[PDB]
Amino acid sequence: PRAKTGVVRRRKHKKILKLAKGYWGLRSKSFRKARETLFAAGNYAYAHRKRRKRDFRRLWIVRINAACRQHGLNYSTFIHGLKKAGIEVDRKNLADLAVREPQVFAELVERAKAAQ
Amino acid sequence: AKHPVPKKKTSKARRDARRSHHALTPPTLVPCPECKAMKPPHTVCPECGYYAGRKVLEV
Amino acid sequence: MRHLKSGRKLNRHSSHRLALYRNQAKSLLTHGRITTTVPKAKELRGFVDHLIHLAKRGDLHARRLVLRDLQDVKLVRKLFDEIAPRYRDRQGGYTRVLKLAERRRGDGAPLALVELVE
Amino acid sequence: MKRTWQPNRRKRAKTHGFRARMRTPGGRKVLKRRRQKGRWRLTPAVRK
Amino acid sequence: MEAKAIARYVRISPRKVRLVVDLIRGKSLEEARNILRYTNKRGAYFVAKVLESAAANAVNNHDMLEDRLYVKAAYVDEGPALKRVLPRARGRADIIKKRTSHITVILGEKHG
RNA sequence: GGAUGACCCCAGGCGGUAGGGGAGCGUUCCCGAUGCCGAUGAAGGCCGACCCGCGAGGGCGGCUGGAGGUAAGGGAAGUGCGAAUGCCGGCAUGAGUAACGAUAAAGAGGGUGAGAAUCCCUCUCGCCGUAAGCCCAAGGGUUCCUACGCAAUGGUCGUCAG
RNA sequence: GUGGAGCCUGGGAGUGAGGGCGCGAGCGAUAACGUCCGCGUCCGAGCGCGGGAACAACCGAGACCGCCAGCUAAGGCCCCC
RNA sequence: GCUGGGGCUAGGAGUGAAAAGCUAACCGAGCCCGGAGAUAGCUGGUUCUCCCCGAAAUGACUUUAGGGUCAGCCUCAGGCG
RNA sequence: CGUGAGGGAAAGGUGAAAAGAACCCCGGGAGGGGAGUGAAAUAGAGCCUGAAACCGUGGGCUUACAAGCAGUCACGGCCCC
RNA sequence: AGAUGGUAAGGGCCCACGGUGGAUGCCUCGGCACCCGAGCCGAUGAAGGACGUGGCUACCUGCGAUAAGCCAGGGGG
Ligand SMILES: [Mg+2]
Ligand SMILES: [Mg+2]
Ligand SMILES: [Mg+2]
Ligand SMILES: [Mg+2]
Ligand SMILES: [Mg+2]
Ligand SMILES: [Mg+2]
Ligand SMILES: [Mg+2]
Ligand SMILES: [Mg+2]
Ligand SMILES: [Mg+2]
Ligand SMILES: [Mg+2]
Ligand SMILES: [Mg+2]
Ligand SMILES: [Mg+2]
Ligand SMILES: [Mg+2]
Ligand SMILES: [Mg+2]
Ligand SMILES: [Mg+2]
Ligand SMILES: [Mg+2]
Ligand SMILES: [Mg+2]
Ligand SMILES: [Mg+2]
Ligand SMILES: [Mg+2]
Ligand SMILES: [Mg+2]
Ligand SMILES: [Mg+2]
Ligand SMILES: [Mg+2]
Ligand SMILES: [Mg+2]
Ligand SMILES: [Mg+2]
Ligand SMILES: [Mg+2]
Ligand SMILES: [Mg+2]
Ligand SMILES: [Mg+2]
Ligand SMILES: [Mg+2]
Ligand SMILES: [Mg+2]
Ligand SMILES: [Mg+2]
Ligand SMILES: [Mg+2]
Ligand SMILES: [Mg+2]
Ligand SMILES: [Mg+2]
Ligand SMILES: [Mg+2]
Ligand SMILES: [Mg+2]
Ligand SMILES: [Mg+2]
Ligand SMILES: [Mg+2]
Ligand SMILES: [Mg+2]
Ligand SMILES: [Mg+2]
Ligand SMILES: [Mg+2]
Ligand SMILES: [Mg+2]
Ligand SMILES: [Mg+2]
Ligand SMILES: [Mg+2]
Ligand SMILES: [Mg+2]
Ligand SMILES: [Mg+2]
Ligand SMILES: [Mg+2]
Ligand SMILES: [Mg+2]
Ligand SMILES: [Mg+2]
Ligand SMILES: [Mg+2]
Ligand SMILES: [Mg+2]
Ligand SMILES: [Mg+2]
Ligand SMILES: [Mg+2]
Ligand SMILES: [Mg+2]
Ligand SMILES: [Mg+2]
Ligand SMILES: [Mg+2]
Ligand SMILES: [Mg+2]
Ligand SMILES: [Mg+2]
Ligand SMILES: [Mg+2]
Ligand SMILES: [Mg+2]
Ligand SMILES: [Mg+2]
Ligand SMILES: [Mg+2]
Ligand SMILES: [Mg+2]
Ligand SMILES: [Mg+2]
Ligand SMILES: [Mg+2]
Ligand SMILES: [Mg+2]
Ligand SMILES: [Mg+2]
Ligand SMILES: [Mg+2]
Ligand SMILES: [Mg+2]
Ligand SMILES: [Mg+2]
Ligand SMILES: [Mg+2]
Ligand SMILES: [Mg+2]
Ligand SMILES: [Mg+2]
Ligand SMILES: [Mg+2]
Ligand SMILES: [Mg+2]
Ligand SMILES: [Mg+2]
Ligand SMILES: [Mg+2]
Ligand SMILES: [Mg+2]
Ligand SMILES: [Mg+2]
Ligand SMILES: [Mg+2]
Ligand SMILES: [Mg+2]
Ligand SMILES: [Mg+2]
Ligand SMILES: [Mg+2]
Ligand SMILES: [Mg+2]
Ligand SMILES: [Mg+2]
Ligand SMILES: [Mg+2]
Ligand SMILES: [Mg+2]
Ligand SMILES: [Mg+2]
Ligand SMILES: [Mg+2]
Ligand SMILES: [Mg+2]
Ligand SMILES: [Mg+2]
Ligand SMILES: [Mg+2]
Ligand SMILES: [Mg+2]
Ligand SMILES: [Mg+2]
Ligand SMILES: [Mg+2]
Ligand SMILES: [Mg+2]
Ligand SMILES: [Mg+2]
Ligand SMILES: [Mg+2]
Ligand SMILES: [Mg+2]
Ligand SMILES: [Mg+2]
Ligand SMILES: [Mg+2]
Ligand SMILES: [Mg+2]
Ligand SMILES: [Mg+2]
Ligand SMILES: [Mg+2]
Ligand SMILES: [Mg+2]
Ligand SMILES: [Mg+2]
Ligand SMILES: [Mg+2]
Ligand SMILES: [Mg+2]
Ligand SMILES: [Mg+2]
Ligand SMILES: [Mg+2]
Ligand SMILES: [Mg+2]
Ligand SMILES: [Mg+2]
Ligand SMILES: [Mg+2]
Ligand SMILES: [Mg+2]
Ligand SMILES: [Mg+2]
Ligand SMILES: [Mg+2]
Ligand SMILES: [Mg+2]
Ligand SMILES: [Mg+2]
Ligand SMILES: [Mg+2]
Ligand SMILES: [Mg+2]
Ligand SMILES: [Mg+2]
Ligand SMILES: [Mg+2]
Ligand SMILES: [Mg+2]
Ligand SMILES: [Mg+2]
Ligand SMILES: [Mg+2]
Ligand SMILES: [Mg+2]
Ligand SMILES: [Mg+2]
Ligand SMILES: [Mg+2]
Ligand SMILES: [Mg+2]
Ligand SMILES: [Mg+2]
Ligand SMILES: [Mg+2]
Ligand SMILES: [Mg+2]
Ligand SMILES: [Mg+2]
Ligand SMILES: [Mg+2]
Ligand SMILES: [Mg+2]
Ligand SMILES: [Mg+2]
Ligand SMILES: [Mg+2]
Ligand SMILES: [Mg+2]
Ligand SMILES: [Mg+2]
Ligand SMILES: [Mg+2]
Ligand SMILES: [Mg+2]
Ligand SMILES: [Mg+2]
Ligand SMILES: [Mg+2]
Ligand SMILES: [Mg+2]
Ligand SMILES: [Mg+2]
Ligand SMILES: [Mg+2]
Ligand SMILES: [Mg+2]
Ligand SMILES: [Mg+2]
Ligand SMILES: [Mg+2]
Ligand SMILES: [Mg+2]
Ligand SMILES: [Mg+2]
Ligand SMILES: [Mg+2]
Ligand SMILES: [Mg+2]
Ligand SMILES: [Mg+2]
Ligand SMILES: [Mg+2]
Ligand SMILES: [Mg+2]
Ligand SMILES: [Mg+2]
Ligand SMILES: [Mg+2]
Ligand SMILES: [Mg+2]
Ligand SMILES: [Mg+2]
Ligand SMILES: [Mg+2]
Ligand SMILES: [Mg+2]
Ligand SMILES: [Mg+2]
Ligand SMILES: [Mg+2]
Ligand SMILES: [Mg+2]
Ligand SMILES: [Mg+2]
Ligand SMILES: [Mg+2]
Ligand SMILES: [Mg+2]
Ligand SMILES: [Mg+2]
Ligand SMILES: [Mg+2]
Ligand SMILES: [Mg+2]
Ligand SMILES: [Mg+2]
Ligand SMILES: [Mg+2]
Ligand SMILES: [Mg+2]
Ligand SMILES: [Mg+2]
Ligand SMILES: [Mg+2]
Ligand SMILES: [Mg+2]
Ligand SMILES: [Mg+2]
Ligand SMILES: [Mg+2]
Ligand SMILES: [Mg+2]
Ligand SMILES: [Mg+2]
Ligand SMILES: [Mg+2]
Ligand SMILES: [Mg+2]
Ligand SMILES: [Mg+2]
Ligand SMILES: [Mg+2]
Ligand SMILES: [Mg+2]
Ligand SMILES: [Mg+2]
Ligand SMILES: [Mg+2]
Ligand SMILES: [Mg+2]
Ligand SMILES: [Mg+2]
Ligand SMILES: [Mg+2]
Ligand SMILES: [Mg+2]
Ligand SMILES: [Mg+2]
Ligand SMILES: [Mg+2]
Ligand SMILES: [Mg+2]
Ligand SMILES: [Mg+2]
Ligand SMILES: [Mg+2]
Ligand SMILES: [Mg+2]
Ligand SMILES: [Mg+2]
Ligand SMILES: [Mg+2]
Ligand SMILES: [Mg+2]
Ligand SMILES: [Mg+2]
Ligand SMILES: [Mg+2]
Ligand SMILES: [Mg+2]
Ligand SMILES: [Mg+2]
Ligand SMILES: [Mg+2]
Ligand SMILES: [Mg+2]
Ligand SMILES: [Mg+2]
Ligand SMILES: [Mg+2]
Ligand SMILES: [Mg+2]
Ligand SMILES: [Mg+2]
Ligand SMILES: [Mg+2]
Ligand SMILES: [Mg+2]
Ligand SMILES: [Mg+2]
Ligand SMILES: [Mg+2]
Ligand SMILES: [Mg+2]
Ligand SMILES: [Mg+2]
Ligand SMILES: [Mg+2]
Ligand SMILES: [Mg+2]
Ligand SMILES: [Mg+2]
Ligand SMILES: [Mg+2]
Ligand SMILES: [Mg+2]
Ligand SMILES: [Mg+2]
Ligand SMILES: [Mg+2]
Ligand SMILES: [Mg+2]
Ligand SMILES: [Mg+2]
Ligand SMILES: [Mg+2]
Ligand SMILES: [Mg+2]
Ligand SMILES: [Zn+2]
Repeated sequence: PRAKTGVVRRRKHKKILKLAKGYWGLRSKSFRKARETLFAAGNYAYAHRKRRKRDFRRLWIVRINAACRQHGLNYSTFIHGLKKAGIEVDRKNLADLAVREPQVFAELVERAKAAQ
Repeated sequence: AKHPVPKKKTSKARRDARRSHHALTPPTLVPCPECKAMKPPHTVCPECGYYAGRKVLEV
Repeated sequence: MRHLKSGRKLNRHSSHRLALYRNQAKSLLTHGRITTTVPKAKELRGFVDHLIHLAKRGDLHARRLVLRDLQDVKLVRKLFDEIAPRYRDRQGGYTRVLKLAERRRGDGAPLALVELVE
Repeated sequence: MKRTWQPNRRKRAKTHGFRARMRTPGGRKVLKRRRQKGRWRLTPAVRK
Repeated sequence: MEAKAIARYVRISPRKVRLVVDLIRGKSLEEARNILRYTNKRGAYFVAKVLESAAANAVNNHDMLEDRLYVKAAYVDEGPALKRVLPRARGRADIIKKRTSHITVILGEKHG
């Protein structure tokens, strides 16, 4: 029996191109160029899936810092105080507190200052 | 010469950008005051044959 | 450059260009009205006007002058005897040019009529 | 310039012609070969 | 109600006719007519016919009034190309593509 | 642990080129098939943000299509392509660009016709004239002459034409 | 010392152009991103991640997948950051 | 001297006032078909997926040095413990 | 294609049935629009299915102080569900 | 003094719908392989052709100036 390509390859190319929707020029229109693009994309996702955790933590730290200097201390000092006080609310919530619940954040600054 | 050549295929975007100046300008026309038909100005009206008020031409 | 130069070249060398105006003159003077391209038309005016002015003179000299371009005694007789008198009082402007409204199909050339005046 | 095909009817027939092919063991093999292939012409067309 | 005409296999190259078509898209049947008449292009001849026939269709088949017709849509499509040989120097042969247009004019009625 | 592959718990390993090994997906075909799915719609095609699978894939749904397809479990191979200045074809880019093939040359009037710079006629102009005229022989093979045509051929047009 | 240790018999290989760096020599000129050996390392194959402005082999560290959680390494904490 | 027509000489052969010129638009050995799928230690190319391990670029010999044979290093199975 | 020996292609499919579209309309014609046939006509002869590159028309979002292997991660605006 | 919007000559992504093109599936008047059967023709002019041959006939097929065919036997309806 002879097993010609037949239907199979077209189906694989369709798979790829559908993933390449939205891409520029031949990157969304040509299987070859699409595939190349998609490799790049895949590694970027992985790498950026990682840096997202970095990208946010850096943001929180910048925000907490700003709210700290409003009460007359810096981020480094603040965090040491919390450590000394045994407060373990993370920087995700610390920032949300720093914006939405400034009184509560103020109290945390008190505790921090006392723990030094 | 040494036979210059396109280095890369021009993209659909770039060839069409080049043609952003390629549209035809419509013919400028005015009514012929005799027969009200539309014709280019400063030409003898090809419908009634009048120009400058008089019959000039057998149409 | 072309600073203050008078005379179209009409994409012809010296002798062809000369021949061109002459043949036009023969045809204008013959049929009273011809159709050409606008540029030849505008350029034909003065060439013919001059010839009509000489006809307005009438002398043997001016006849022999016109013959240099027109070359046809009968055509010139028509020029001197029938044409020139119509212009006895007219001071130049023995010709007019009016542009037609449609171009040639095969090459898109804009057309004009050139006629002798009333 | 003078090119390579310089048509001559006598030259043609005398060189590739049917009788020329038959005179020689090789040419008869030519005819054999072209017939087995089913060629419509065993021999170059010519007019006289 | 709409009326369409199509000229298939017109022996002109699409990129060229389209230029002419672009002039009349969205125009009133009356303006389109005038435009085409004094457009200095080969394409104008072909377009005019498709436009004229579509106008005919509307009046004659679709109960639409001539004095209200306007070019609702118009477009040129590539038809099959006629491939021809163009002999070049040094024994090389090129291939000219004498191209083809499918010209479509679609008329609607400007009401009121 | 339970009874031996059911599943659960605890622990540890799990970057990877040449390469070794394991487990799977899908394609053509055969048994399964005198069967079963099928016009209340086969295969193929086009969508899907839904479901299953680590994945290759498998479903299901809608549109198309209009006559085929074949399960569980096995069998056999022309069995998976992105590259070979690969092969065949199709279509792009360069681009409305270079060019339209001797710089002997053209102009107007009048016909014809749906349509004319290009076909016919007239007049004017130019070129060849030991030729770019005439007559033979090779070679070509109906190209000759009329009528009727303009899709293609004609480097544009075409009413004309080898 | 229970380790993707080790030994024995077989099946399948691939490799037989390495390279940078550190240390010990020869060659060179106490030259070379030089050459040639020795021990080690890394790249090769970790052009995956952090630092070094950027940079295969320098420093930090061996990436099974996910997290808008925490602690560190080298390196940093005036603004870009 | 040039030129038409009719002829003859060819592939390791012709022909050459000699240039290895020419022998049907590439002649230090024509073209076609066959031997033929020559041979090519060279260059290129080698197509689904997941999981585990994971090298070498050294030694010896080699008309050998960009190829090999054996050894070293990788992998799998069984055995030992 | 080659003087020749010799080389040597491409090119299948309307429909069950021609019922292969009378007649009218625009047009020189080609082509199309109605009418008609058919279960079906984007099965209409340039005919089963009709993918892809490629070309175009319409709509949504977007772009004329901006730096790029064209992606990816985040947030926001707009359109749709 | 400050700040923020509607521009699109044209371009980009997405959706729809077409054009071009002829992949895919289905189909087969064709081929392929094995097996079996069968196996020479020609001067009584072969093989293979050329030119002809129809009321109207380009090509193919058939046939040979008795020319898509003439005579006779058999089949068939
Ligand atoms: Mg296959
Ligand atoms: Mg294949
Ligand atoms: Mg896509
Ligand atoms: Mg996008
Ligand atoms: Mg792109
Ligand atoms: Mg990837
Ligand atoms: Mg991650
Ligand atoms: Mg996180
Ligand atoms: Mg982290
Ligand atoms: Mg701490
Ligand atoms: Mg903390
Ligand atoms: Mg608030
Ligand atoms: Mg030069
Ligand atoms: Mg280009
Ligand atoms: Mg490209
Ligand atoms: Mg490009
Ligand atoms: Mg460009
Ligand atoms: Mg575009
Ligand atoms: Mg451009
Ligand atoms: Mg007036
Ligand atoms: Mg000058
Ligand atoms: Mg002046
Ligand atoms: Mg001037
Ligand atoms: Mg002036
Ligand atoms: Mg002058
Ligand atoms: Mg001027
Ligand atoms: Mg010039
Ligand atoms: Mg010039
Ligand atoms: Mg010029
Ligand atoms: Mg000239
Ligand atoms: Mg002169
Ligand atoms: Mg007259
Ligand atoms: Mg003067
Ligand atoms: Mg003079
Ligand atoms: Mg004169
Ligand atoms: Mg004018
Ligand atoms: Mg004008
Ligand atoms: Mg023309
Ligand atoms: Mg000579
Ligand atoms: Mg030739
Ligand atoms: Mg000769
Ligand atoms: Mg002869
Ligand atoms: Mg001879
Ligand atoms: Mg002979
Ligand atoms: Mg014999
Ligand atoms: Mg012979
Ligand atoms: Mg034959
Ligand atoms: Mg022969
Ligand atoms: Mg013969
Ligand atoms: Mg145009
Ligand atoms: Mg456009
Ligand atoms: Mg015009
Ligand atoms: Mg115009
Ligand atoms: Mg009408
Ligand atoms: Mg040329
Ligand atoms: Mg040539
Ligand atoms: Mg090309
Ligand atoms: Mg072309
Ligand atoms: Mg075309
Ligand atoms: Mg685990
Ligand atoms: Mg492991
Ligand atoms: Mg691994
Ligand atoms: Mg294994
Ligand atoms: Mg498959
Ligand atoms: Mg299947
Ligand atoms: Mg049933
Ligand atoms: Mg259905
Ligand atoms: Mg249906
Ligand atoms: Mg199938
Ligand atoms: Mg999926
Ligand atoms: Mg699927
Ligand atoms: Mg489905
Ligand atoms: Mg389906
Ligand atoms: Mg059936
Ligand atoms: Mg199936
Ligand atoms: Mg079985
Ligand atoms: Mg199976
Ligand atoms: Mg096999
Ligand atoms: Mg194969
Ligand atoms: Mg590959
Ligand atoms: Mg390829
Ligand atoms: Mg190339
Ligand atoms: Mg190749
Ligand atoms: Mg190609
Ligand atoms: Mg092109
Ligand atoms: Mg231009
Ligand atoms: Mg250019
Ligand atoms: Mg230019
Ligand atoms: Mg030019
Ligand atoms: Mg020419
Ligand atoms: Mg040329
Ligand atoms: Mg010329
Ligand atoms: Mg010229
Ligand atoms: Mg001269
Ligand atoms: Mg000229
Ligand atoms: Mg006329
Ligand atoms: Mg008339
Ligand atoms: Mg003409
Ligand atoms: Mg014409
Ligand atoms: Mg004329
Ligand atoms: Mg001409
Ligand atoms: Mg001419
Ligand atoms: Mg005259
Ligand atoms: Mg001379
Ligand atoms: Mg003489
Ligand atoms: Mg002479
Ligand atoms: Mg003669
Ligand atoms: Mg003769
Ligand atoms: Mg000939
Ligand atoms: Mg003929
Ligand atoms: Mg007669
Ligand atoms: Mg024609
Ligand atoms: Mg024509
Ligand atoms: Mg025509
Ligand atoms: Mg015809
Ligand atoms: Mg033409
Ligand atoms: Mg030509
Ligand atoms: Mg006619
Ligand atoms: Mg005629
Ligand atoms: Mg003739
Ligand atoms: Mg131990
Ligand atoms: Mg190990
Ligand atoms: Mg080990
Ligand atoms: Mg061992
Ligand atoms: Mg072993
Ligand atoms: Mg093996
Ligand atoms: Mg090796
Ligand atoms: Mg070696
Ligand atoms: Mg080396
Ligand atoms: Mg070495
Ligand atoms: Mg070494
Ligand atoms: Mg070495
Ligand atoms: Mg090493
Ligand atoms: Mg050192
Ligand atoms: Mg040290
Ligand atoms: Mg020293
Ligand atoms: Mg070194
Ligand atoms: Mg050194
Ligand atoms: Mg050294
Ligand atoms: Mg070295
Ligand atoms: Mg070492
Ligand atoms: Mg080392
Ligand atoms: Mg390597
Ligand atoms: Mg490594
Ligand atoms: Mg390592
Ligand atoms: Mg690294
Ligand atoms: Mg790099
Ligand atoms: Mg990096
Ligand atoms: Mg790094
Ligand atoms: Mg770095
Ligand atoms: Mg480096
Ligand atoms: Mg690990
Ligand atoms: Mg780990
Ligand atoms: Mg910390
Ligand atoms: Mg530190
Ligand atoms: Mg410091
Ligand atoms: Mg900072
Ligand atoms: Mg820094
Ligand atoms: Mg002689
Ligand atoms: Mg002779
Ligand atoms: Mg001779
Ligand atoms: Mg001879
Ligand atoms: Mg030889
Ligand atoms: Mg030989
Ligand atoms: Mg010899
Ligand atoms: Mg000699
Ligand atoms: Mg030859
Ligand atoms: Mg030669
Ligand atoms: Mg040789
Ligand atoms: Mg030769
Ligand atoms: Mg042979
Ligand atoms: Mg052999
Ligand atoms: Mg061979
Ligand atoms: Mg070979
Ligand atoms: Mg050998
Ligand atoms: Mg490992
Ligand atoms: Mg070595
Ligand atoms: Mg070694
Ligand atoms: Mg060597
Ligand atoms: Mg070797
Ligand atoms: Mg070996
Ligand atoms: Mg070994
Ligand atoms: Mg070992
Ligand atoms: Mg073992
Ligand atoms: Mg063990
Ligand atoms: Mg030939
Ligand atoms: Mg020939
Ligand atoms: Mg021939
Ligand atoms: Mg077909
Ligand atoms: Mg059927
Ligand atoms: Mg049928
Ligand atoms: Mg009509
Ligand atoms: Mg009519
Ligand atoms: Mg006609
Ligand atoms: Mg019709
Ligand atoms: Mg119709
Ligand atoms: Mg019906
Ligand atoms: Mg019905
Ligand atoms: Mg039904
Ligand atoms: Mg219907
Ligand atoms: Mg229809
Ligand atoms: Mg359909
Ligand atoms: Mg259908
Ligand atoms: Mg069917
Ligand atoms: Mg179709
Ligand atoms: Mg189609
Ligand atoms: Mg399509
Ligand atoms: Mg659009
Ligand atoms: Mg600025
Ligand atoms: Mg802006
Ligand atoms: Mg930008
Ligand atoms: Mg830029
Ligand atoms: Mg960049
Ligand atoms: Mg970005
Ligand atoms: Mg952020
Ligand atoms: Mg302001
Ligand atoms: Mg905007
Ligand atoms: Mg825009
Ligand atoms: Mg626009
Ligand atoms: Mg479509
Ligand atoms: Mg088609
Ligand atoms: Mg099948
Ligand atoms: Mg069969
Ligand atoms: Mg005998
Ligand atoms: Mg016979
Ligand atoms: Mg026959
Ligand atoms: Mg009987
Ligand atoms: Zn008027």
